[PDB]
Amino acid sequence: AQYEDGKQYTTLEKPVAGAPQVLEFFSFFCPHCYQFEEVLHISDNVKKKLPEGVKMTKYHVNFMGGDLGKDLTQAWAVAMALGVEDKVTVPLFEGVQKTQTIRSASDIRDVFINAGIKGEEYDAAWNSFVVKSLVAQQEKAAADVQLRGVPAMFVNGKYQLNPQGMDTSNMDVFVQQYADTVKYLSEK
Repeated sequence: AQYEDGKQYTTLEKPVAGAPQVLEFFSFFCPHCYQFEEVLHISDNVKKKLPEGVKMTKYHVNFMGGDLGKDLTQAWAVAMALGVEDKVTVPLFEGVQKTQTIRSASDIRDVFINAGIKGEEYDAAWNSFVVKSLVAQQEKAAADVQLRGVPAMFVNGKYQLNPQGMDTSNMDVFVQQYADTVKYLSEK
């Protein structure tokens, strides 16, 4: 076909029942994720071609950046619980990978403060149990798919995006091909 198993995607030998429709994994330590977010804007271009009523879920992972990596999974949980993902993603990426100003939970917290989340509000979420289950959801979802690399996208727990098999000469073309693939898999 135009879209082949092993080409633009692969198929999970052990499919994950009851999965989020479209499920993305990233790490703030992950360089390609930095590219996927800062340059390609993949999440955004995919959502813009997804059908009506398909929900998009994005989770952080622990297996990069040691102790700071888990902190980032917790703070991403805060971002989700407070609905401030769009306000912290970029300063977290640039603080970890560009400026090197994030070295501790506290520095992670500063990013939320500068973005206008209140100190009390952040510390409260950070320590909250709503956030703990958010951390657990993130972990369980990754565990569910044997995840060992990011960035990674899954559609309906059966299909995994394969960017390596798409042409990267032209970025806008790469992105469209990625988004279109997700749409195709979505309808499968």
